[PDB]
Amino acid sequence: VKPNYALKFTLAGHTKAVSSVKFSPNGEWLASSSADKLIKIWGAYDGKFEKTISGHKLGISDVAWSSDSNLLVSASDDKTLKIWDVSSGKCLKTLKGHSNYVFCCNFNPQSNLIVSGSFDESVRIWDVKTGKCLKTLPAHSDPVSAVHFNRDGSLIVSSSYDGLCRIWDTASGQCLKTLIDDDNPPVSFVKFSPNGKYILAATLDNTLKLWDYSKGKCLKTYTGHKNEKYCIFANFSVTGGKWIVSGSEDNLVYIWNLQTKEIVQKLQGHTDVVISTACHPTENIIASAALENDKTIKLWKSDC
Amino acid sequence: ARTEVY
Repeated sequence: VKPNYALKFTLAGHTKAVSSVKFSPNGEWLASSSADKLIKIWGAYDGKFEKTISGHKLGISDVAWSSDSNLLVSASDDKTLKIWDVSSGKCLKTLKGHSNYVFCCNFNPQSNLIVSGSFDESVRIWDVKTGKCLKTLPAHSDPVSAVHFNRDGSLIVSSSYDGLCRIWDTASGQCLKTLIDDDNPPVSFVKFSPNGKYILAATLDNTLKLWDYSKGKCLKTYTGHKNEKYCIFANFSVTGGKWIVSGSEDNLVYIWNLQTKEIVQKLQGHTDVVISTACHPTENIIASAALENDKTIKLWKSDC
Repeated sequence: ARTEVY
């Protein structure tokens, strides 16, 4: 099998580089964050502008949806996170605690917690209801590039430019495991597989790796793309064929066969680094977003 | 920050 993603929409709304695009769990919306201090909500199927959400004092590096698709959390250079009522665009909570740029964020599957990573080299765990920081994990020795809950919510995976990938116990905050590469390249992105068994880790040596963190063995390796400078999102595509999907610094979207590790498709259209890619929860739809020279969001549809 | 090179 081979995917046939084709360009359906190009969304131009941000005046600065886009940083992150995420689909709502209910499949209705796409949220985009940008260096222009703004969040925008679009229709996932038609690209129709729904709303602009503002309030952050500086640029935004990441956004994430709650499981009920009602809340958004955003991570900003203004050292804070913000919890937003999507339907009103009102800031429900301002998460204060980090001492530098907040770079990455995610809700847990229950959506009672938020995990954040920061340029202050720490990973924080916040209570959604009260907005209070529950835990501060002294996670890394460099800016935290990604943070992600497993499907059970009990584990938090984190990555950093320091070369480490860590598995943390959510309940205790203890570093349950530490993945180590002897060559130690900066880890620019990490994410649990949709089964919690593996983690997909990007390193700034033009490499993606599917790791079994338990045994500490690299199961898969995906190459061909360019990634040496930016923290580019990667994804497990599961609605059709089992793909690995990632942006690239050569302006392309790369799609690999997960098992064979072969590049099965390259999506062309962006004219700057494709910093972000996301996969629709139910449909074979990919969203992509690019940096300053581009500033657009693109939606791609495939049959398989 | 994500849109800039560290």
